[PDB]
Amino acid sequence: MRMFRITACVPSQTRIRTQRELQNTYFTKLVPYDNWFREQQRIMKMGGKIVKVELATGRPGTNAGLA
Amino acid sequence: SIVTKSIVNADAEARYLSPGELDRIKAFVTGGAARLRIAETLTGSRETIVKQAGDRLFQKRPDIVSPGGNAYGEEMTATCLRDMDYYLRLVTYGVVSGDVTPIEEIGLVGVREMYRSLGTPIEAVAQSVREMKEVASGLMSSDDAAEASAYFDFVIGKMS
Amino acid sequence: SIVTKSIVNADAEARYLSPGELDRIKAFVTGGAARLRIAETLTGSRETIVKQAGDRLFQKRPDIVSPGGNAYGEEMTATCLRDMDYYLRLVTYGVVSGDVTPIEEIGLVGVREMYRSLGTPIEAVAQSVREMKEVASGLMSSDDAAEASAYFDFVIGKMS
Amino acid sequence: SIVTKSIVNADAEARYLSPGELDRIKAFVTGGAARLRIAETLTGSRETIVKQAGDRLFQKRPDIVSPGGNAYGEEMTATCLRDMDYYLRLVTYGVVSGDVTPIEEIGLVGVREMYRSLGTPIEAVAQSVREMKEVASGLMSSDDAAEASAYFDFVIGKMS
Amino acid sequence: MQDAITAVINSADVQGKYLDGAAMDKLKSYFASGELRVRAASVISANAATIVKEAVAKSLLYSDVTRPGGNMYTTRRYAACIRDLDYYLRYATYAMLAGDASILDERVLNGLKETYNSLGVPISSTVQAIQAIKEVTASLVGADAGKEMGVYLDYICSGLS
Amino acid sequence: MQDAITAVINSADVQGKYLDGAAMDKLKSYFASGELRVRAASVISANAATIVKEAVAKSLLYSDVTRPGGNMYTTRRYAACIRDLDYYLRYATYAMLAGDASILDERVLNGLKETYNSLGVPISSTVQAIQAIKEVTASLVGADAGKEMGVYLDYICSGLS
Amino acid sequence: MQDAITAVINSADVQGKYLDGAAMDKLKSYFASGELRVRAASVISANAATIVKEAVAKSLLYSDVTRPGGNMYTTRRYAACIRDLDYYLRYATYAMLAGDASILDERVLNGLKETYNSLGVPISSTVQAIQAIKEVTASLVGADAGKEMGVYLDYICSGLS
Amino acid sequence: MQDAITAVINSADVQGKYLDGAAMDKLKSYFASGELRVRAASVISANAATIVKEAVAKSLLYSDVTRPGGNMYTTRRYAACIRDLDYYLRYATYAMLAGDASILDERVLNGLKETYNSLGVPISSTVQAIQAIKEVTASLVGADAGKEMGVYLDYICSGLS
Amino acid sequence: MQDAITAVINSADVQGKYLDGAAMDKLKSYFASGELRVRAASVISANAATIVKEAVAKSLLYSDVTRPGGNMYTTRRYAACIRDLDYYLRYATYAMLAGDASILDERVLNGLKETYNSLGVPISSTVQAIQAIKEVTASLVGADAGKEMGVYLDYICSGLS
Amino acid sequence: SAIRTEPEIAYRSNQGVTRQRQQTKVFKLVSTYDKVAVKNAIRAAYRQVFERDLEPYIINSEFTALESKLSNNEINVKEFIEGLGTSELYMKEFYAPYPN
Amino acid sequence: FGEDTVPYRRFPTLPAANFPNTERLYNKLTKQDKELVVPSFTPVVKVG
Ligand SMILES: *[C@@H](C)[C@H]1/C(=C/c2[nH]c(/C=C3N=C(/C=C4\NC(=O)C(CC)=C4C)C(C)=C\3CCC(=O)O)c(CCC(=O)O)c2C)NC(=O)[C@@H]1C
Ligand SMILES: *[C@@H](C)[C@H]1/C(=C/c2[nH]c(/C=C3N=C(/C=C4\NC(=O)C(CC)=C4C)C(C)=C\3CCC(=O)O)c(CCC(=O)O)c2C)NC(=O)[C@@H]1C
Ligand SMILES: *[C@H](C)[C@H]1/C(=C/c2[nH]c(/C=C3N=C(/C=C4\NC(=O)C(CC)=C4C)C(C)=C\3CCC(=O)O)c(CCC(=O)O)c2C)NC(=O)[C@@H]1C
Ligand SMILES: *[C@H](C)[C@H]1/C(=C/c2[nH]c(/C=C3N=C(/C=C4\NC(=O)C(CC)=C4C)C(C)=C\3CCC(=O)O)c(CCC(=O)O)c2C)NC(=O)[C@@H]1C
Ligand SMILES: *[C@H](C)[C@H]1/C(=C/c2[nH]c(/C=C3N=C(/C=C4\NC(=O)C(CC)=C4C)C(C)=C\3CCC(=O)O)c(CCC(=O)O)c2C)NC(=O)[C@@H]1C
Ligand SMILES: *[C@H](C)[C@H]1/C(=C/c2[nH]c(/C=C3N=C(/C=C4\NC(=O)C(CC)=C4C)C(C)=C\3CCC(=O)O)c(CCC(=O)O)c2C)NC(=O)[C@@H]1C
Ligand SMILES: *[C@H](C)[C@H]1/C(=C/c2[nH]c(/C=C3N=C(/C=C4\NC(=O)C(CC)=C4C)C(C)=C\3CCC(=O)O)c(CCC(=O)O)c2C)NC(=O)[C@@H]1C
Ligand SMILES: *[C@H](C)[C@H]1/C(=C/c2[nH]c(/C=C3N=C(/C=C4\NC(=O)C(CC)=C4C)C(C)=C\3CCC(=O)O)c(CCC(=O)O)c2C)NC(=O)[C@@H]1C
Ligand SMILES: *[C@H](C)[C@H]1/C(=C/c2[nH]c(/C=C3N=C(/C=C4\NC(=O)C(CC)=C4C)C(C)=C\3CCC(=O)O)c(CCC(=O)O)c2C)NC(=O)[C@@H]1C
Ligand SMILES: *[C@H](C)[C@H]1/C(=C/c2[nH]c(/C=C3N=C(/C=C4\NC(=O)C(CC)=C4C)C(C)=C\3CCC(=O)O)c(CCC(=O)O)c2C)NC(=O)[C@@H]1C
Repeated sequence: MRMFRITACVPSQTRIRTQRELQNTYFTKLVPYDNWFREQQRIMKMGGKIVKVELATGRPGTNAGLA
Repeated sequence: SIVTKSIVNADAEARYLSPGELDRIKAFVTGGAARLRIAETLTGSRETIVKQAGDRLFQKRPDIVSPGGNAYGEEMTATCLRDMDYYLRLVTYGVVSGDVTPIEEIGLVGVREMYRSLGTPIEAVAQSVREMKEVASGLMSSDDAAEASAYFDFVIGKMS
Repeated sequence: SIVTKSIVNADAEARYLSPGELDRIKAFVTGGAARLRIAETLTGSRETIVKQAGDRLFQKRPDIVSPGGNAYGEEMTATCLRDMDYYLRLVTYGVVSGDVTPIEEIGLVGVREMYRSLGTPIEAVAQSVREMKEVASGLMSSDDAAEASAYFDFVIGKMS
Repeated sequence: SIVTKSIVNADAEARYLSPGELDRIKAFVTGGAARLRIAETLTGSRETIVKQAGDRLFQKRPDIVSPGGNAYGEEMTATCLRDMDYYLRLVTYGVVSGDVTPIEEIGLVGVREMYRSLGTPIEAVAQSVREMKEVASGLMSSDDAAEASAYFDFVIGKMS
Repeated sequence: MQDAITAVINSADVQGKYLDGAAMDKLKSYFASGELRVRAASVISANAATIVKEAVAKSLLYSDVTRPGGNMYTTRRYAACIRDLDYYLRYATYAMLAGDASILDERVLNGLKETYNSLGVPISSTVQAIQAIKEVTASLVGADAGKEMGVYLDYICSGLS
Repeated sequence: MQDAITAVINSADVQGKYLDGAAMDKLKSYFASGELRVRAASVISANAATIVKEAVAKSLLYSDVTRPGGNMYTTRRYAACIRDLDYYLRYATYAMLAGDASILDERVLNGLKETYNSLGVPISSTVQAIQAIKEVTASLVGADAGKEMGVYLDYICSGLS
Repeated sequence: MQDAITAVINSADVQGKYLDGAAMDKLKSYFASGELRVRAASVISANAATIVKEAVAKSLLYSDVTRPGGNMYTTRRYAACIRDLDYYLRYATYAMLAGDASILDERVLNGLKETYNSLGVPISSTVQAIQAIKEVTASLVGADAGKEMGVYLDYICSGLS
Repeated sequence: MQDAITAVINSADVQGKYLDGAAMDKLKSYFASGELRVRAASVISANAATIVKEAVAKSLLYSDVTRPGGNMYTTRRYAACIRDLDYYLRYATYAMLAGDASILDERVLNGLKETYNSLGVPISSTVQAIQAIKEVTASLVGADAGKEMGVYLDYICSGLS
Repeated sequence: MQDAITAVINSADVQGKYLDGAAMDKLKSYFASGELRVRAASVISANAATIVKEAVAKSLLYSDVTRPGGNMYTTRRYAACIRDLDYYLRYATYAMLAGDASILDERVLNGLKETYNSLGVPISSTVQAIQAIKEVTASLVGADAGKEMGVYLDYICSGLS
Repeated sequence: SAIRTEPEIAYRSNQGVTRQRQQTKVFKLVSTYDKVAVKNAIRAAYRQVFERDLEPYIINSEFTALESKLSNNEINVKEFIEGLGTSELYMKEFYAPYPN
Repeated sequence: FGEDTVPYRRFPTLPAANFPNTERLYNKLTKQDKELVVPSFTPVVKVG
């Protein structure tokens, strides 16, 4: 379905959480294409740095058959 | 191990392994001699225990060894003996460790999927483990029998 | 019903039926005559179909009726046959409706729970359904054989 | 209590309690005798504990009972002793339960907000609990002193 | 929910029997309906926005309903009314292509009267909207297809009232 | 939710009084019963599936409920009933281990009758199934532990009736 | 995660053989060390915050790290350092109690280096703080337990490096 | 929510007319009151905590609610009352600054009755605390600002009743 | 309604069995308590007007309810409070004599909540008045016999909550 | 004050917000190495999303691919929750039989 | 809930009526009834 895999480092800017937090502070996930824009907007607004992103699944510029 | 389970729980709660768990670890480490001794007992008598367990299981469920059943062939029966040997060794591992984490990480997670892919009657396997537990309880002495029976019927319930 | 199936699939996206769904509804409504015909052809042979299928399965897997077995008793043999009859009614329902939705909603969902609770072998019941399908294909017309074997195949694969 | 915590964890996981949790419950039941002894000691020495605790606290922080302080008048001093009695009762509850859960659920959630609304020095309340711990440790056995001092330190840290 | 086909299937199954002659003739009647229903659904999917547009233009449009005080005032409430009409039209098409009102009364009548009352909605104005929907659908689908569509929309109106 | 210890503590707190002799006696009684409850819970955890299986077989098979028309018909409904019985067994074991029925009251009984009436399931058949589970559990655990489990199971039945 | 016990069990299980004399020797050696391990863990739990206090005081306080322009500047970053040192102390205690430094690998070092590089945390200053924590813990818990904690702390600092 | 100005706007727009002389007079009256409203709001924001503290002292402290078993027992619940009184005062200030008590029955009274009934909150005790806050704020801010604040707080009390 | 005897009889009749030893024991317990119940009932009947007098004096007099505009203003309304408190006392005496608080549910709490909510009667003020009644009656009939009266008045208060 | 009879004691023991607010567990997938913890979190996610354990409502688990991806750590628990939401079973259970 | 916590039942204090609505939602077992706990919020002021 032309998913995206992203590595993003999201710091904590308001709260000092006392339990382990690498799993959500520095993570690489697989994001669907439709939700990629919303996810990236959310990450930037939360203040994380998008270290890397790549179209792991799908083919670039597919004029048809992208699902 | 009991220490590993306590560490996991304390980490989940962001704790320092409170005295209610530290005393338990202390008691386990002090009493480990009995657990070790039960370990050598089961290791020494593994062959016989597996043999009577298989005998009782076949008596209760002869169909599994029947040609229609999975255990027929004199090699499927050997494979049942082998799986009982694995389960006995796992129970020994759990007894020496102090908790069921090695038990579930070796032979309980996905056991249903394994026995479905092999066609095996997992409930029959649970009955076989019950027979193994009864044989071991008869072979050992009371409190040791209950200590092993904790892991045994844990495996029984998980298999069921 | 394929009608309700495509209706639900379209409502998931909150839109009317697509050309593909409407075309398949066209085909189903047109072929409903042959579908109902296969309905009678399978509903008329219910006694012989189940008798032959169960009889063949009994020597396919003798463990079902072997001592200590799942259906060793006469009563449990009859109960296994009655399950065969239920599943044949469900396949008749599905073939008439043109969709596996009646199968799913009646006799497939949670069936693994059913047969683990009752200890019955899912692989054996799948083989029984396969015997039903073979006898039905033998005793019905060629095209009707494929049409009914599609839903027999679905139930066999899904349950198994 | 450990019983309620284990039940909550098991229900959240939708499973029966593990052998490790059952052994923990067994150890908790075994230590229940000593915990009951400590709780009975504190309950018997109740009025003493509050009296010397309040006296030592006022000696260390005379301003709170001085004019203009939160606890100047005799009624205000009685209200301090009432709060101290509340926290001693909570500590006895926690000692009985084997965990700080009753203390936290009764008089440690929003304690900072409540004392800020009342204009009470939270550090002064912490010193009061410290004085209570000193009195109890003085009039209690050494090991039971540490057992109760665990809960006292929990309350003190919650105050701070 | 259910349609005619699933209705006959589960009516047989509850008694645990195969398909008797009554079920066979019911299925034959539904199959005979068949292509007529599918054609009506296709034409409705063609002019989906149309029927709602001219239904509004006929009944609600240019009135106190769309005037101040009326519930149609403001573009937000206007578009909400249009969205409601689109819901009603899609459910009508689904119920038509299925043959039963189970889809509607499971996805429409459940709490709809009370929610519209909480919003102070005009039940009469809504009913008139579904009516205009009915005539606009009939004028594009024919006589019998339009009649069955109107029957389903009338069931919707009765549930709404 | 609250075990016996927490119930005693909360009652004493609500009276605003320390743990007197009666509360200490109750806590000592619970401590004495703790080993029994632990062993019974371990046994029931070992034989949970078998208990429900045997109770269903001896109470709720080859009857109208299992037959079409009964609410246990079809794999879906039969699995729902089996899961209901498993829930009853597990929560009764929880109540036995905690020495109090508050967990059943807030996690089981609340809305149980309402949902059963909504879905039309046989409350009487459920009660009989709970009975059969009671005898199976009593046989597996023993006499006194059996009675301790049975009191909570009968409480579940009384609430559900 | 694996302790000495789990390491021995895994070494046996990879060969798929029951425990033997060497396994018993390893298990009894760990049991002998368990007393010291538990005592050191209990003392560190009792005074963990203090240990971080002296470590930060003697390692980073009154330096460029805490001064403006340093990554320990601002209360948020200071609290982040305090919490990170708490992390390191707690996980070092976990590793000491277990007897194996695998919890540090799969729960601390897993992405810690990359996270520090991305956020700008100074690895050298972190290592110095780790050494200070090791020194304080050794002086506080004695010689044998001091070395036991220090080996895991050096493991963490090397993994950071 | 609606204020004194949008209230006039909606009052005109329901009939759809423009803003006539009466509307301008109402807007000018609100603008005249705006100075007092802003001053009272600023003072109330400055002395919010002290106002609720004094009202609690003169209306709730040293009573059955605060005594053990009482609803004000269990310091979490005391903080909950402090927060609830803060909410009431802040939303009363919102209503006074707006000139219309629509926010009070939208963002405040919505579900409050059932909330307190479910939680067993003493409704009359909360009402009395609200009049205590009203008296304290009236004394703090004066006669006219106190007039408006008391009007809105008593509207909240009537909603609770 | 119901009492202790009727409760035992209904408990036996629901399962249709005769009276076993437990039922006779419960009846004997009630008969033993009967002398105390009759004593308390006669005393409360003799001093009914007084009890409400001091309850009103120490719970409601000289307060917002009695002040002009208060719900207890307007002497007809004061007499209504006197009559309502007398009703509560009489029906609490009924419940005490019967041993079962079902007469309160089916003859006092039936619609009383809705009555007070529609009438603007302060529920918490009424509860405080009933508590004062409980204290006065407890002091009048002793601690033991007053315990039952307190239990039933508390039942009334909880139902009115 | 007063005697605090048993009805009042039982009522006041459960007075404010129900104790379920604190008597619960939160499943944070701290590390994917613990396969047992991952499985427990997945089962809890199923329970939260569907209100029930999905044994009597599925022919077979269709979320096996999502479980494998989560255990491999290529998606987070939020992605798992989104996948569970965008499931045929969810629309069957809570979307199909109810209005919008 | 973040990127790692499974969602759990919440007990929000605000906004208004959200606590009672969630309470009514969560105090009923699955499929208990078909009614709507919160069909919509009747606005106090109606625009136009
Ligand atoms: C001296 C020891 C310190 C001190 C205490 C102090 N407290 C109050 C008043 C109250 N204390 C409480 C506390 C609690 N209520 C609970 O339910 C709980 C446990 C669950 C606690 C801890 C409350 C509610 C009050 C006020 C209401 C009431 O008393 O019933 C006072 C008097 C305050 C006043 O001005 O009225 C005092 C003096 N104050 C100090 O300065 C010392 C540090
Ligand atoms: C001297 C003139 C006589 C007298 C009067 C007296 N009255 C009270 C107490 C109260 N009087 C009322 C009366 C009313 N409340 C109303 O709403 C109306 C409508 C106008 C009336 C007439 C009330 C309600 C009370 C009690 C409550 C309150 O005062 O707020 C007293 C005091 C009695 C006591 O015990 O407090 C007295 C002295 N008493 C006499 O003996 C004179 C004949
Ligand atoms: C302090 C002596 C040094 C220092 C530290 C520092 N760290 C952060 C932020 C984070 N630190 C971590 C690390 C962990 N989280 C964990 O859960 C664990 C394993 C269990 C570790 C090792 C993380 C994840 C963060 C970011 C997320 C968070 O804080 O929750 C900061 C703040 C950086 C910022 O501004 O965001 C600081 C200052 N910095 C120094 O200069 C010291 C050498
Ligand atoms: C015997 C009473 C029951 C039974 C067992 C049975 N198992 C197999 C084959 C295999 N078993 C495994 C795996 C395991 N067995 C274990 O005990 C464990 C320890 C954790 C594991 C992982 C595997 C992988 C196989 C097949 C390959 C292999 O043996 O290495 C058989 C043979 C099946 C066949 O057709 O080959 C049998 C008979 N089956 C029953 O019906 C009894 C109830
Ligand atoms: C026969 C091909 C296989 C087999 C069957 C078998 N089944 C049972 C018992 C039951 N089977 C069911 C299943 C259903 N009942 C229904 O109404 C439907 C829904 C349409 C289904 C799927 C049930 C409910 C039972 C028990 C109760 C009842 O009979 O109504 C048995 C006997 C179990 C017993 O212990 O009594 C058997 C033998 N067994 C095989 O080995 C074949 C592969
Ligand atoms: C004129 C600048 C442009 C234009 C206008 C146009 N509008 C309509 C019809 C309607 N317009 C509205 C709009 C509103 N009603 C409201 O209450 C609100 C907010 C107060 C709005 C925005 C409505 C409701 C209608 C329908 C009739 C009615 O009001 O009752 C038409 C005619 C449409 C028709 O088919 O009759 C036209 C032409 N068209 C343009 O091209 C201009 C750019
Ligand atoms: C328009 C045809 C008529 C009308 C109605 C009207 N509706 C709303 C608002 C809503 N309508 C619904 C109804 C549904 N939603 C569904 O999902 C379903 C089934 C698919 C139905 C029937 C809902 C839920 C709302 C509120 C939420 C939303 O906006 O989507 C309004 C606006 C009310 C408001 O207070 O703003 C109106 C006016 N009014 C007429 O005059 C027409 C006859
Ligand atoms: C079995 C002994 C009887 C039986 C059971 C049955 N129940 C349902 C459906 C539901 N049962 C419940 C009850 C609970 N769910 C819980 O999580 C708990 C908390 C402790 C309880 C008490 C609920 C909520 C449902 C509906 C949701 C669900 O998916 O299960 C069914 C199926 C009903 C249906 O229409 O699907 C059945 C069959 N039925 C009998 O005939 C037995 C007597
Ligand atoms: C305090 C003087 C009185 C009292 C109150 C009390 N309330 C709660 C809990 C809640 N209060 C609310 C109310 C609101 N939330 C809102 O957003 C609004 C808008 C202003 C209101 C009115 C809610 C929702 C709750 C529950 C949720 C939560 O508490 O977070 C408590 C504590 C309940 C508990 O168990 O913690 C208390 C004590 N009780 C009294 O006895 C006083 C008369
Ligand atoms: C079997 C032929 C060989 C084998 C398999 C094996 N795989 C894993 C673990 C994983 N496999 C996958 C792959 C997928 N997950 C998916 O969802 C899909 C797409 C639909 C694929 C292809 C993943 C992601 C994992 C890790 C997470 C998980 O558990 O799924 C293991 C276990 C590894 C471990 O240590 O846990 C094994 C054993 N092993 C062999 O020896 C065969 C040659």
